[PDB]
Amino acid sequence: HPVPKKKTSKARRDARRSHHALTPPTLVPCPECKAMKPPHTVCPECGYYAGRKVLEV
Amino acid sequence: MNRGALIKLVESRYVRTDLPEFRPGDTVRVSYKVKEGNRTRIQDFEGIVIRIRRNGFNTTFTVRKVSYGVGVERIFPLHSPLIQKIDIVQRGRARRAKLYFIRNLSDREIRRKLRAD
Amino acid sequence: RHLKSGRKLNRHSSHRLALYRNQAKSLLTHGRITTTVPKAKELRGFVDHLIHLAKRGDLHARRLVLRDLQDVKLVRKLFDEIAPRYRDRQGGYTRVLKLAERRRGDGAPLALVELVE
Amino acid sequence: MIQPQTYLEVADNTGARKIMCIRVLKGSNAKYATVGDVIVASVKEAIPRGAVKEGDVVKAVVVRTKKEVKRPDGSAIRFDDNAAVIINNQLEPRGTRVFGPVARELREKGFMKIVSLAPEVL
Amino acid sequence: MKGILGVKVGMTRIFRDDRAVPVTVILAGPCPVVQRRTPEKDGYTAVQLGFLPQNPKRVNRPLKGHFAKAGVEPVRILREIRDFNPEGDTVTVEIFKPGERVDVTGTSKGRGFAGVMKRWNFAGGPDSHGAHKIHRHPGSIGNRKTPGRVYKGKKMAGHYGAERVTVMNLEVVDVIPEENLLLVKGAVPGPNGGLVIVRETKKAAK
RNA sequence: CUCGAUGUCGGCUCGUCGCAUCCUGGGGCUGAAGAAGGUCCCAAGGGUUGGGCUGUUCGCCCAUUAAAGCGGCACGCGAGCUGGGUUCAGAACGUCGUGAGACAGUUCGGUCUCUAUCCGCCACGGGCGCAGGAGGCUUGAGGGGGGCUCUUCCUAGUACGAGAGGACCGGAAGGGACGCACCUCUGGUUUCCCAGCUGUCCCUCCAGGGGCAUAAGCUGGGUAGCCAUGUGCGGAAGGGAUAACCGCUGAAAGCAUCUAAGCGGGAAGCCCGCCCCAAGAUGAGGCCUCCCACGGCGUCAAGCCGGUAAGGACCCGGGAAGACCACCCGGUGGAUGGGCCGGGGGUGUAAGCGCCGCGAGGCGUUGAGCCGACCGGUCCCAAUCGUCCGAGGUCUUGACC
Ligand SMILES: Nc1nc2c(ncn2[C@@H]2O[C@H](COP(=O)(O)OP(=O)(O)CP(=O)(O)O)[C@@H](O)[C@H]2O)c(=O)[nH]1
Repeated sequence: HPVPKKKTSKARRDARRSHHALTPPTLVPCPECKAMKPPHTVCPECGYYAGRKVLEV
Repeated sequence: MNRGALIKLVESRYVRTDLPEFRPGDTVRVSYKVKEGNRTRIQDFEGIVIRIRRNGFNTTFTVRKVSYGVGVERIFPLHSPLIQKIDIVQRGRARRAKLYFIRNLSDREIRRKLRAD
Repeated sequence: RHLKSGRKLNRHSSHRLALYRNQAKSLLTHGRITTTVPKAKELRGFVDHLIHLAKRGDLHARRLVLRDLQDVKLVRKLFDEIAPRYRDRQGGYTRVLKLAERRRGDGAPLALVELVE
Repeated sequence: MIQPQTYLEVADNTGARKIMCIRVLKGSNAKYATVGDVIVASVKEAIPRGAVKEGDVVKAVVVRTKKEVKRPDGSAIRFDDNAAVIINNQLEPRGTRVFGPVARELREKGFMKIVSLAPEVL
Repeated sequence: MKGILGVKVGMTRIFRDDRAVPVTVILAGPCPVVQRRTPEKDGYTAVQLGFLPQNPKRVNRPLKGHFAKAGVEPVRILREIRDFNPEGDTVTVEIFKPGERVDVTGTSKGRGFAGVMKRWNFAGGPDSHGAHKIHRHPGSIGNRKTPGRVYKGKKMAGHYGAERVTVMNLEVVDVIPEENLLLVKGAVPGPNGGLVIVRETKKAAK
């Protein structure tokens, strides 16, 4: 029913897609081994802070 | 601290016990006299009898509509501490289940049923 | 209308209680289990109170949570199997913790949560 | 508690303890035949004989059912809705009537007669 | 004539020969945290704080802003003009006498986002002979060649809770000098167990 | 202009301006005593009810009312409803027509779509900036919100008055309508809080429970939050300019006149005073505190790297704040959540054993039992570990060291 009028150029398309934009992923190193750890988490290696209870099999 | 605290306090201040009278009982129609007055400070130990209905509980509380068949149905609701009160004596029985707002009474009562409880 | 809100959950109260339980149960089975963010969070609150009666330790209590999980194996299993193991701390017998990844198709962030030994 | 159009009760020299009021007699913007107020109406219910008729007076507000909240935090509610019919001045209608006491009324005052008049149980 | 406070909760009380209801105002006692001398801020006045939330937590700046005339270890602070500081520390243990009239305000509890329904009065539209919108919805918004378009400032849906405001006159009712508290029978302007302030203006000739 | 398309009525909902202003006031005038009318000029401030019948707005009628205005905007409103309407076929007759068919005669029914692109409005954020880099408190030019009014009572029947009749000054009191907050109180809710119940398949027969009996099967009550029909409050003063209209001093009209000259009176209206926004008012930022003038690079170093945790962001965890987001307090030197615990307020005496009855159940241990958001205890659990960005803070002039 309300199909715009034309498209204020890629120009506009961008204006939008643009404010949009894609940021990046938070990370520091394993409180245990190394690599990237996002705040509270463990993983397929170290996997802990008090009992890996995880990784290797 | 906070609320609980401070407030608890101020009220304790004014109401103190609503006048230690802690005779609630669910049922019991019973009778009292509130200062309720007007016209030349005719504060009258007015006493109404009423079949015990409900209540509000905390600082401010209220001995609820106790319905009274006057010759039409008149239910009386009254604040508890509410310095307003003087005599407050029970007569009836603190019985019956399902708890208050048992207006069953005021509603379809029928003297008989009434007694039926 | 809405804002100041307590006990916060999803799906539908029946569905929920359903889960809470099913899960509480499966964990009881394995000490530690894997699901999604609050799945854990709240499941904590719950399986949580359960262990609470687990501890309660008595014919009655028993009768109750059983009321909820339905099935001896575990019934006793918990109530005596570990309920002791814990009977002595101040609750929080739950350890809810954020894994390494997010289930596929969506990236649903998950974790493992268990009886906190 | 209130109403505009109303099937209300009375019990004065009524044609029938019932009339339908249009609205409130107060500050041009009715919306509440309220406790202890004065308003307008005609009869709804019958009337053996009686000089009453199927007309319309105005009068004053008794009972209600939805909070009689008083100045002294006196509180009440009767599972009844009714007022007394008036003749001009206010001067009530009948010789007597079936009902009783309680502030709000007398308090409005103008109607002492109603006042001493409906006393005892009922 | 101003009091700084942590608004407690609302509750009922009694006065003379009748009950009625009040509210719980509580305020330790702010102090001359900053003064606008006039030659300083010719908008002369007093800014104060009235409590203290953890010290291990505190920006240097704060630490020394305080340093200034130095006072204590809090975070609750704000300002008001044309109000002398016949002190260098204030409580209300008298500061605010009862049986007096007051004016006051505070943060405004935070609503939601409801249209013609909320926000403004008149509960929506109607319901029945029409249900392709059942009961309520948005009024109308302008017109063809009148202004030739959509208007610019009539009420509108949504967010209408995260704000602040005040109430005109109210009563000072009572003073509890110990636990710096005061009962005032008030529109509990905004939450409770949170933030508020009181000020007194009213050359009101009845 | 419009027939490659402009939806016509009536109504709804949200309305916005207008004055020849209806109620409001300010008024000179009266054939004005008072009171009350009526007669014009000034002024839109707020305000400018319910029903009835009629598809009708108009209208006539009921009841009030201070009052219950005229009208501008395609007789505002279909990208926002409604759609009785008059206006596609039916069929109806009444009426013309030789009849086909027809009547702005009429009456019964009669398939109104809408995933917003633009500018526009409502909100909320991401920039980048108001030439140190910062945490926080302000002042507002300028813009926004609300300015009504009853009736009674106060001085009231001494004003007028032959008499019958009625006060300006002015002063109260409550109320209605309405706007702003808010739960104590009042009442409304409460998808799990508690309690009662039939039917049913399940547990293990008995109880004691369990899913289904619509997104809680039924029912009776029920916080806390949110919320009226419940509660506080408000529409003021009062300050200055003025509309009609009233005057002072005074000529030009060697008597006179408010009248250019110069001065005053005066309206619920205009600026302020009242709250609510607000330097992205590039014309502020004003004040406070604080890290250093941060460190390396080709002088023009207004670029790089650490610089400072000076500070903050990130992730976490919490929030009557909340679509996301930003706002807000916190991260274990904590109480932040959930947990637990004490307590409130809920339900209405549990589960079991025990006591009277063939039994039905009744009584006892029981006002027990079980509990979600409400006051607050206590690191029981989970707020670990970390990371990154962020002065050496515009131009200009004058002054001091
Ligand atoms: N303050 C005051 N008011 C008075 C006094 N006498 C009379 N009045 C008032 O004036 C009114 C006239 O008085 P009243 O005596 O009643 O009139 P009247 O003389 O009986 C009747 P008429 O004047 O025809 O002979 C009364 O209503 C009364 O209230 C007086 O001495 N003092």
